[PDB]
Amino acid sequence: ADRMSKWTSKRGPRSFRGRKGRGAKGIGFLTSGWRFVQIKEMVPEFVVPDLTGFKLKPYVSYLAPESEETPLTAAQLFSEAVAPAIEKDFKDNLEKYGFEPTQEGKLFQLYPRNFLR
Amino acid sequence: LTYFSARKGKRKTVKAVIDRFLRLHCGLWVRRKAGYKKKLWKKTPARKKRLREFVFCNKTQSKLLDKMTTSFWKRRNWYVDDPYQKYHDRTNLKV
Amino acid sequence: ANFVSWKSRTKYTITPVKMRKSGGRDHTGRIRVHGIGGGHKQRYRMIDFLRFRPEETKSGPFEEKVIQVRYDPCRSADIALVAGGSRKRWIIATENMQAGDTILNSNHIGRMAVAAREGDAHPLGALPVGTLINNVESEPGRGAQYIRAAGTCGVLLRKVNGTAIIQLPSKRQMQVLETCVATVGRVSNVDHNKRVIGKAGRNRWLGKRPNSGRW
Amino acid sequence: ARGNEYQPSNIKRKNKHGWVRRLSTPAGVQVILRRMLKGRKSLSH
Amino acid sequence: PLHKYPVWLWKRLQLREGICSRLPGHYLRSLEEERTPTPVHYRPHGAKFKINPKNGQRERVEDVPIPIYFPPESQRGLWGGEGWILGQIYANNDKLSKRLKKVWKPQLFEREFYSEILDKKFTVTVTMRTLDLIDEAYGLDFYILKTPKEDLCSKFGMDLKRGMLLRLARQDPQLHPEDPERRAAIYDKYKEFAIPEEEAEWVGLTLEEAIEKQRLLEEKDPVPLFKIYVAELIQQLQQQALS
RNA sequence: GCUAAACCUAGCCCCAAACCCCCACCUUACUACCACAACUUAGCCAAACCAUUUACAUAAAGUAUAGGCGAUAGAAAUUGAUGGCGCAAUAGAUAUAGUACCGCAAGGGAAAGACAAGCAUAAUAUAGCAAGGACUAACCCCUAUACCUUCUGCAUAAUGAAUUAACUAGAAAUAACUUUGCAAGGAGAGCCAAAGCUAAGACCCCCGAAACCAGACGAGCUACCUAAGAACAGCUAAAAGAGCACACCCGUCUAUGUAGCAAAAUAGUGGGAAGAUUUAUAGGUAGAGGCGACAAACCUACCGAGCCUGGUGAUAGCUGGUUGUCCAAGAUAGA
RNA sequence: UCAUAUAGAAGAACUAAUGUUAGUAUAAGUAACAUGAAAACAUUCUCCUCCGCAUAAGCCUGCGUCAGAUCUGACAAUUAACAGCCCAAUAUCUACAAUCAACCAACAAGUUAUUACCCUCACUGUCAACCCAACCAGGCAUGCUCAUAAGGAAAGGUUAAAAAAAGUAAAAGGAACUCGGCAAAUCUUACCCCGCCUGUUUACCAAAAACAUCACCUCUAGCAUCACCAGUAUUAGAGGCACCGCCUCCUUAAAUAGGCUCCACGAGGGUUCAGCUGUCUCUUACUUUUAACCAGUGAAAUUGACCUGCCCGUGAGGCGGGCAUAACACAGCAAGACGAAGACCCUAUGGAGCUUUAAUUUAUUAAUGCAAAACCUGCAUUAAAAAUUUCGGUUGGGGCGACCUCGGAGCAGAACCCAACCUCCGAGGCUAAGACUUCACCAGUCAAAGCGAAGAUCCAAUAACUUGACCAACGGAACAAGUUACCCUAGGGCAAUCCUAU
Ligand SMILES: [Mg+2]
Ligand SMILES: [Mg+2]
Ligand SMILES: [Mg+2]
Ligand SMILES: [Mg+2]
Ligand SMILES: [Mg+2]
Ligand SMILES: [Mg+2]
Ligand SMILES: [Mg+2]
Ligand SMILES: [Mg+2]
Ligand SMILES: [Mg+2]
Ligand SMILES: [Mg+2]
Ligand SMILES: [Mg+2]
Ligand SMILES: [Mg+2]
Ligand SMILES: [Mg+2]
Ligand SMILES: [Mg+2]
Ligand SMILES: [Mg+2]
Ligand SMILES: [Mg+2]
Ligand SMILES: [Mg+2]
Ligand SMILES: [Mg+2]
Ligand SMILES: [Mg+2]
Ligand SMILES: [Mg+2]
Ligand SMILES: [Mg+2]
Ligand SMILES: [Mg+2]
Ligand SMILES: [Mg+2]
Ligand SMILES: [Mg+2]
Ligand SMILES: [Mg+2]
Ligand SMILES: [Mg+2]
Ligand SMILES: [Mg+2]
Ligand SMILES: [Mg+2]
Ligand SMILES: [Mg+2]
Ligand SMILES: [Mg+2]
Ligand SMILES: [Mg+2]
Ligand SMILES: [Mg+2]
Ligand SMILES: [Mg+2]
Ligand SMILES: [Mg+2]
Ligand SMILES: [Mg+2]
Repeated sequence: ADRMSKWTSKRGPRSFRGRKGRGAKGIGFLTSGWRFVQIKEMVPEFVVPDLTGFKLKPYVSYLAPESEETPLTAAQLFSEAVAPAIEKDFKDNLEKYGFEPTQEGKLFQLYPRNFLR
Repeated sequence: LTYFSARKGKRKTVKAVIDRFLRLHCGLWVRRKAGYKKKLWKKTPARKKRLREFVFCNKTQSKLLDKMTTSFWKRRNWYVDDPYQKYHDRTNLKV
Repeated sequence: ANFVSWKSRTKYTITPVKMRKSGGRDHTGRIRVHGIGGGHKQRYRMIDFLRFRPEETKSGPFEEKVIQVRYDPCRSADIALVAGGSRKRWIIATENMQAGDTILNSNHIGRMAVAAREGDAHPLGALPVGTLINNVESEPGRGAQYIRAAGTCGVLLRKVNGTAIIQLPSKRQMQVLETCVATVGRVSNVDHNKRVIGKAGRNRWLGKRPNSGRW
Repeated sequence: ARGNEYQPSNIKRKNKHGWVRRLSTPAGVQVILRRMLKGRKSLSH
Repeated sequence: PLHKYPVWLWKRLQLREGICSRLPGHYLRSLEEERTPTPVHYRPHGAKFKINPKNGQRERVEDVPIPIYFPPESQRGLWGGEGWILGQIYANNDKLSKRLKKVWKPQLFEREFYSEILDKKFTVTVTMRTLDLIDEAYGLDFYILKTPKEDLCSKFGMDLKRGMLLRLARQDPQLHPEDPERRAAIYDKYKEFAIPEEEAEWVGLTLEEAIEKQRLLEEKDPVPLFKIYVAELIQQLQQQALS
């Protein structure tokens, strides 16, 4: 008889209490007899770098020059990414300069996103 | 009667009167003495003579019928050969 | 109402299957027939009525021998498990059928009437006039629908060209093609009439309940 | 003795007044839409 | 408050805003246009005026169509224009007896009809009126080809019409291969209902089907901006080079 | 002297103009992840019943026409087309909010923020609608049958009122009468005109049924049924709707209780208690319908017909009310 | 517009709608509620429980710490092995109960072979004094403890008035009480009526002599895949009845009470023997709760105002005539303040029903019959099934029964008019001054002269000249009865004949 409070896993009878998750991802599947099989591939392996010798810290000194907000736009990226190669080669049929026409044969597809932050 | 129509909002007349009474323009109403067409075979000749007559309606009846009819049926009507053309006006009325 | 009727099995097998009672409720959900509900749980044994059914890739009249003649809740008669070839079937048994007997099942109309044992299945024409039959069928190759109840005898009355007139237990006749397969004898469990159930509890056990109304 | 007609049960409550039961019939969608219009923040039980 | 457009103009407004706005003009014209169906269940008054007997003066008259119901099962057949009449009757055909409910339904049949531009036999449910109209029209193909959308009132009929009109417009060989003379004979026999393909594709489509067709027609994978930007770069470089 | 009493705006009403806008979520909604489908308003209500019938620019015209020719209904041809003598916290929207809270559900639906009554300071003194005439004097003396509404008048015959504050009930045509304009013509097209036309001024309330019809919501209580479960000591007797009697179920008789501990309980006394028993869990039957070991019994505390929203401001020849001052005419033949 | 006046406007005025909202009163500081004892705050003692612990279901942080108060905020917490969350496909199978399962005895009849996979423990419940009853001597399934190892506190302090409630004891007598042996104490017997038995029923006034029930009988039905039914005349459905067998004067002293056969049973009804008892003759004592007082917290119906007496009379605290009369608490009582739900009679052209041989219909279904291309469509007839609808007036005592329009005689003695279910009886040529009238209207009535001859309206058939039945409930719904013990709403409520004494 309470309908305003959120509905979460702590609410129903045994069945409900079990079925309803809590926002937590899955990593495996139930086999016969309520046995759980975990898959090493569906567990996010963190990728932490080697921080030794790094010359940057959580904050930046107050003695730094200011600048203008210039968000990176497709034109700005293209300008210094591939354009100079074109111009250099313009003085004497697009995949040679980084163009990727289709995105089935690469591990990190850009659309749809098949990878994670 | 209906004092305001649902579709226009005007007064409306009771058409059961138009088919029964004639309004002489200057107030009077004439009717036709119910009981006159039918059963004319055991009525005395004098009674038949009375029943054929066109009779007037007294004050209350005339006011009632004036209420049950809009303005259109009270106008001045100039018909070509109107048997009641000479009765539209009163002449020499003392009070 | 989500009412999937229980009679959903397709394959045939002698194992009892799990009845679900109805209580008079049809698929909509309303009392269609008053006076039904409750009573003992029951299982259903798929009694096979086409008593002339030859096994896979075989033909010709076949003999089968019984194994047991047991009570059955659904019927009023007593079923019997007959084994033949490589196949077991539940068939309604007649009165004088004991475990171990043998029975013939034929469709072969002989030159004249063949004296048939009191449990065998023969086409109507094959029998003589004046015998008693059960498990009659309306038309050939259809199945037994007529006399099946407990202790009911069906007399054969006469035969004419291509047909036979039989007398049903309700004291009236009907015509059927002479190739319709019946069984000769009287259906088992005789004198089932004389079952004084004694007390209302027995009626409740069977499945009936007392219902006022029936508008 | 009366007054205790509500014997609570989450299964029943979610089965006979829940989102899916409303959305499983035109009348229920009308109910949800009425309660969307009136402003409610408890559309379904 | 008050809207800026009435309620019944909202449909026509919608036909100008969104995806419906890019549909070809002729389809929109065929959709907005309204035509009265040919009278079926009532006797139309012959003339625009008439003398009535009660008084004797010349009064105007119009014919007010009976409203008729077409259950969806008819959309799979060719009922002609016929349908159900849902209404009331006076019990003894005297006005002082109860007002009773009444439904009049057509007598339906199933039959087989041969379409020559389609060279196919269809099984269709029809009514005596449909057969009489077909005979009066000298064949099923003519009946479906000359009758307008409103008199047919059958999505099946309009689909047949779209097929036949497309077959005529394309002049495609698939009608009767291995005998081009018969092809030419059949195609030219109906040469009068020969409208261009661009108008043939959209004949009979309901509005929803039209929207879906337009969407499928225009839906397209966005062009990679890499090609666009390299094209702009090449244009600028050529301009700089020629200077 | 307390209690209080006071305030402004937060907003809103009616117009004009302009056509309006990261993740999860149909399974048990807000849950990363596996093999069907949509397409005539009845009736409350008028006819003083009710049965055909009964409404959803200006002018022509409430005319033709329809109609138990009753109540009432009713054309066309043609004609021509930013603001406020609004509210200001019981008002204005229901709104600070569709929140709190009520209901299982559909659904219902709030409140509010900035020396009035009641008392104390200060209990009363024969006698009496609590006052008036007065008196030197408060009482004492003389006079004096509360108010509203309904019945012929009512001693209170009956109905209503504890008391204060706020809010709460006469909207309009046909004629007529009065005062203006113009006057054989009036009127800013359509209409009237044998002194009439044009304009203004004056006159027609509030609350209340049992009901009816339509569409939704309900079988978590109870009636019955389904699926798959559970309980039944001990003694006597052995396969029994068996006897005595616990748990469990019911509720015979009496007493308590009657705003109660409880909108049906408590204490004792009682019937059944291996069965037609009792019971937890999910599903089903839906309102002229369901269910019923028929009692008009039960379907969420109120069932000879549930409940909610809408038609609905239902209708009511019936009951109750109807608000400033002063004066004047004013009553019981009959069909 | 002056800038309180002259005008124009309008949600324009409340001693009263069991009006609505808010404030505060009265009854009222009244009814009711609560904390076992001592103490050294560590503890000890007295007494009680069909209770307690856990799971389930339900609820969702709801007596853990700290800090502010008499509840608010902050902080903290409940760790999976228990429980939930499941399953690769295809074919095959899958006859025999459970009851310590063995003897007897029954009826209600109760998974694998092949193909594919060599992956590992993630996710959620986990708290409490708890849930449904507005806060609660109520409701709440299962396992285990069967009187407790667990859980609790019947008395805020006092005194020991009445009336009330529960309990204990009682001399002699033992139903004389009373409608009745209800209650209580004791435990026996006998019969009679009804129903065969166990069971079920009016949740919340009826548990029964009613319903159901075995047994019997009657009626209908010859049969497929959604009920009856995976059934088939010894079957299924619908009815009546109620196994079975047999037939279609005594009682008391006294008495209006009790006295088709048919075992068993009944919280059924009536009667009786014996006992038993405070039921009674006839009450009494004590205890507990209530009670009264002190302290804390603190309602509700009710209320026109009250400065609220008695007797007699009128038609009664309040009027009249007499009498009485310093003010004020507290506890009692129930004669009066017509003291604060439920019934009965009548009315409504209110509502809802039930039955019909009351009126209207066949729209829907089922039969036929006729056209339409072996099945559906249209029309007609017959029926069932329903659907909509109504219940005139005066009246013995409301009901029964009569009458209901018009006319004539007494009341109404002498212009006019005046009631009766008061008093006695029948009927269904045309034109035109002026008038009369049935107390309205509608109708009705007389008529000089002059000219010519001697019971309504609407509807239908009609060329017509006009025409009729019903409307007799006779100012007339075009066509509608019986009834509501289940009813609901709005409302109203100086005796002819005689008894007795002088
Ligand atoms: Mg009416
Ligand atoms: Mg407000
Ligand atoms: Mg408000
Ligand atoms: Mg004051
Ligand atoms: Mg008094
Ligand atoms: Mg009062
Ligand atoms: Mg249930
Ligand atoms: Mg009203
Ligand atoms: Mg009246
Ligand atoms: Mg005067
Ligand atoms: Mg003034
Ligand atoms: Mg006012
Ligand atoms: Mg008031
Ligand atoms: Mg008191
Ligand atoms: Mg007390
Ligand atoms: Mg965990
Ligand atoms: Mg586990
Ligand atoms: Mg725990
Ligand atoms: Mg303890
Ligand atoms: Mg205590
Ligand atoms: Mg005390
Ligand atoms: Mg004694
Ligand atoms: Mg019993
Ligand atoms: Mg009994
Ligand atoms: Mg006190
Ligand atoms: Mg007196
Ligand atoms: Mg006192
Ligand atoms: Mg009346
Ligand atoms: Mg009525
Ligand atoms: Mg007389
Ligand atoms: Mg008279
Ligand atoms: Mg008169
Ligand atoms: Mg003369
Ligand atoms: Mg009458
Ligand atoms: Mg009369």
